[PDB]
Amino acid sequence: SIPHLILELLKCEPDEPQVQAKIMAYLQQEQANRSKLSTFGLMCKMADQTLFSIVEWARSSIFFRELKVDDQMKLLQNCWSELLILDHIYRQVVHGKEGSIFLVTGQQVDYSIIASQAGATLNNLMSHAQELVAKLRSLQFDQREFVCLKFLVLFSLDVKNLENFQLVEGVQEQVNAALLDYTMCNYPQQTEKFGQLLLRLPEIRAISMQAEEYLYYKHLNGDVPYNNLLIEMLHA
Amino acid sequence: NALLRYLLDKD
Amino acid sequence: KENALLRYLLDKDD
Ligand SMILES: CCCCCCCCC/C=C\CCCCC(=O)O[C@@H](COC(=O)CCCCCC/C=C/CCCCCCCCC)COP(=O)(O)OC[C@H](O)CO
Repeated sequence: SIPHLILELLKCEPDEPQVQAKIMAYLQQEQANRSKLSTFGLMCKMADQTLFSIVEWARSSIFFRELKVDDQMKLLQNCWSELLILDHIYRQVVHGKEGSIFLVTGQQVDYSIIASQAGATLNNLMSHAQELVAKLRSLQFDQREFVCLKFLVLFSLDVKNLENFQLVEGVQEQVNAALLDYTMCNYPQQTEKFGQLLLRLPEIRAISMQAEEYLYYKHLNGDVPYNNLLIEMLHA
Repeated sequence: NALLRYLLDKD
Repeated sequence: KENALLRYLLDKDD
């Protein structure tokens, strides 16, 4: 028994298979002008394509669609990195495995290919994410719970200078309440399900803070490709 | 943030 | 507001 709201939000989910083919397609199409970028430089490229994808998801999504562009910007500027992290995390739970990271383009990559050439900062970050991904496998995190977390993340009540604030709270309390019902109806013998889900939010917020600092560092160290979206987001 | 505005206003 | 791209070009840095 999936509540009313969750079904609505559940329909705003992009075509997962389609997005992989497209981002993969762009990475290739892009490749055509250097007789070149490193592994990192490529991951960056893949990440900000994931960003374009996310913005479209929010832009034509129930509720978000009704905010003035100024509000829309304030909310996304506040949770972009956490949306990307949640996205990557949900992908590892649904598709990931053991000692292998599932990229957005659709391919698995043994952890060692990543681990081999990783520094101190990136190591702490990849480890924190690992802990979180595992905590969620442990809770049997599903898609219904996933989209709820996304909206609770998007429609944050910590963003200031918001005009239509009254609508943010509406969905916040509304999605909150939907999730509260969903978990008690689909998982009665596990009354802690709700709480554990809500407590991942602070973790997703932290990992995303770290990921931005680490990415700013890489950009200051001249490791990031000329003006990608992510860096243009960090500038704010 | 011009780019973000662009992505939301675009097409 | 005034054709997206156009504005992005006027506003964007660099
Ligand atoms: C795992 C969680 C995300 C980690 C990176 C988070 C912040 C950065 C997000 C975008 C860039 C991702 C970079 C991933 C690593 C990478 O591309 O390059 C590494 C080498 O390649 C590999 O390890 C092999 C490839 C590694 C594949 C990683 C797969 C997951 C990447 C996408 C994650 C989802 C998007 C998150 C975006 C968050 C906002 C930036 C770099 O190691 P290094 O930077 O020198 O350590 C320096 C040290 O920390 C000096 O002390």
